[PDB]
Amino acid sequence: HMTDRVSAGNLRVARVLYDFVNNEALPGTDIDQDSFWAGVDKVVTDLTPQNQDLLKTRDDLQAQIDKWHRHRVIEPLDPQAYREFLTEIGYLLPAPEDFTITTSGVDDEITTTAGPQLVVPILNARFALNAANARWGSLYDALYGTDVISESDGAEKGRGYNKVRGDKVIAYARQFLDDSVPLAGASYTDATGFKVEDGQLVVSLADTSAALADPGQFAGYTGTAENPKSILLANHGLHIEILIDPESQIGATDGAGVKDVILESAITTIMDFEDSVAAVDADDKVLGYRNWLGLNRGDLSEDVTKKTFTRVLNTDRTYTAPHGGELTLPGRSLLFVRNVGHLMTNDAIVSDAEGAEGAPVFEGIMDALFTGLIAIHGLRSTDANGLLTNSRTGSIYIVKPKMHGPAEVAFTCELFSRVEDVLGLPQGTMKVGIMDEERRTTLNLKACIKAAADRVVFINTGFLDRTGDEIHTSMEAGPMIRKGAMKNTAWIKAYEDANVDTGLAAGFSGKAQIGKGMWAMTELMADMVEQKIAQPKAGATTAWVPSPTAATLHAMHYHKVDVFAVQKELQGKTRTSVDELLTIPLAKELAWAPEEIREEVDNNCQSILGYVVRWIDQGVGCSKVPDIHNVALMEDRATLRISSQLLANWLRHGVITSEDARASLERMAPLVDKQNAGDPEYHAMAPNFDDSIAFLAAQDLILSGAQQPNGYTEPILHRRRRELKARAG
Ligand SMILES: CC(=O)SCCNC(=O)CCNC(=O)[C@H](O)C(C)(C)COP(=O)(O)OP(=O)(O)OC[C@H]1O[C@@H](n2cnc3c(N)ncnc32)[C@H](O)[C@@H]1OP(=O)(O)O
Ligand SMILES: [Mg+2]
Repeated sequence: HMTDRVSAGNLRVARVLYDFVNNEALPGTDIDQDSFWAGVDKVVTDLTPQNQDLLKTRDDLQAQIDKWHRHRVIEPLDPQAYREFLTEIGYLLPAPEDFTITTSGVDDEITTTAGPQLVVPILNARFALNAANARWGSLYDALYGTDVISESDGAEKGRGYNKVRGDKVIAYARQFLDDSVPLAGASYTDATGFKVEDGQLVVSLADTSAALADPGQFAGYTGTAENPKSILLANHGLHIEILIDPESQIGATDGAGVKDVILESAITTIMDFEDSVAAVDADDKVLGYRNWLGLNRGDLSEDVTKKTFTRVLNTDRTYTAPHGGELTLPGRSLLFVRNVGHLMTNDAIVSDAEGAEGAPVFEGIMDALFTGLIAIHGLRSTDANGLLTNSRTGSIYIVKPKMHGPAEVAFTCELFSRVEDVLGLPQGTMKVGIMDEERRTTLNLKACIKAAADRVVFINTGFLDRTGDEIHTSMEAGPMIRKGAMKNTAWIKAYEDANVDTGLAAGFSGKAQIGKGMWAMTELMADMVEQKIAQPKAGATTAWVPSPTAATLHAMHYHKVDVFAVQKELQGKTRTSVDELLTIPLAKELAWAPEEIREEVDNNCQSILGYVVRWIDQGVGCSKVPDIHNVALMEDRATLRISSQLLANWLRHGVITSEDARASLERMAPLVDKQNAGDPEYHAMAPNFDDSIAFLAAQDLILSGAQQPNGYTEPILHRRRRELKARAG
């Protein structure tokens, strides 16, 4: 609340950020401090005009599309005229000739491994530590702790060990072992013990013994060969470890002394500066940069009271190899960082360069410079840098969200190239995970990949943002279907398949990930285990999970599905055509009964209010919010973008009135208040709605949603959160 900036060329840097970089981030990188700030100045000055121009192009194209629809209120749908219009204005560009990506220096977790990808807010060090440590997770804990095992018929969890439930957990895991690492002519249900003989696993049974059906799945062990403490296996590139301890509580109940089954699961994790965090000023950005620093130095630590212990990063895992010697496996998830996209500025730095009268600096430019600087530590194993490293191949991994078309991808790659120059890194060190989550990227996806052909390490269908962009782009065309019906549309099915087809045709298999989206129903893990197998069956080598527990459970899908075999079968197929993508999800006439309209409005208002109140009042960018059906949903800015754009579209076309929307907000706010009543830090919105900055922010997101650029929620959220911060101070 006290302005204090340091001059650095044309820049005026908030002292908290200046000091953080100079005293915490720079030492150990061998980068001269004066040269670094001179580089920040030069990059910001050189690249800001193109950043501004790209955003202006977004606005110009949207205005042209708006006008096209308004000229044709009574004309029938004409896919040909519409597509030809989008081509004529430069929205749809020609597809390049076939090509193969050339990205090299990439880690095995990305190039040749299929498995879960975790995402976590970087401002929460407790969660970030758990996420980096989620590469290895207990299957017993994940089954015991979720509804994958029913609690009915005396199988309640409690807070201790209910043996009725524990026996069901053991049985479920025995079946998983039979399915994934089968014995020759036997079931693990009949195991009485384990031994290593002549470098191969021997499983003792009731009166005989058995080998693995494929002895090559044996990867290592701990303890002695005659009485091992664990058996390490591998299947479909992922490790499985059976822990043996007949003295443990669980092992003493087990016919073979088995205590747990550990799955390698969150092979990679995205440390998120974007949609799951609330960071609106220098203080917030420094908190995130400091946690990213602790992860890359390896020394991040957090005291956790649950008793109190000190959470730290896991060491690598060591085993005796089958034929002797020492096997070392990575103990931690390979880390990406998701920077913010091209839209927002942040006043952590203001620039006077070239006419700018102290203009806040583009935040995506700052993220590339600062998260790139900090990532140098993850490449070095020294006392000055910390001994724990991230990449084993010399790369830095940045997810770049919310890009619109190939010029915007080219800009990201030029930004990374310029940052590499400032940091003294080899050209190409900074790799890019491209989110396919905006319509102008989907429709030009081949060209987007080509613009990053030597840097790209994944594409991923960010289907939630993509649905928000779908609604905003065609805002003027007519009222859209309810948001729960979007999953059944022609456009979304083509969007998912075209992503996979385009990535495979660009040579992604064996070089880069093809990824799919987040499971949002945080408590419905039985449903996740049933349904989310569709993503690996679709040829995605990774997909997003909301927690370490969900990562462990989703890992089972990669043992059931041979994703790389699926990709081989998909090669050469073109399963979609352009007019499918251009099929706007408009509602039919007389689509809804009044009660259906009411449910959609109330559900959207409840989920908006439940997310926004914690964003504005507590700076929490990701919350579990029960919807109108009492399903607990992960909410972040992308889910908010959908709900607010849908209501804005229904207002635009007179499905509801502004009075209806305000009435729904007033109806749902006290229900949100009641859901949060247990939280001692909660500030109720009701009854004085207009005195709550959080309530007013939710109202703005709806009533002014049609005016937000591409439907983005950050302009309002950032303005209102800064208002609350200044008021609370
Ligand atoms: C469309 C998109 O952009 S999706 C990508 C952005 N989405 C994300 O990043 C999802 C992040 N997930 C989260 O923040 C959480 O899972 C939430 C908010 C949904 C639920 O968490 P909460 O309501 O705070 O409490 P909950 O009891 O369910 O979980 C807390 C426990 O689970 C752990 N945990 C929960 N989520 C995560 C996570 N993403 N990563 C690591 N650990 C996690 C916590 O460390 C904690 O355990 P601990 O006591 O040992 O520290
Ligand atoms: Mg997104």
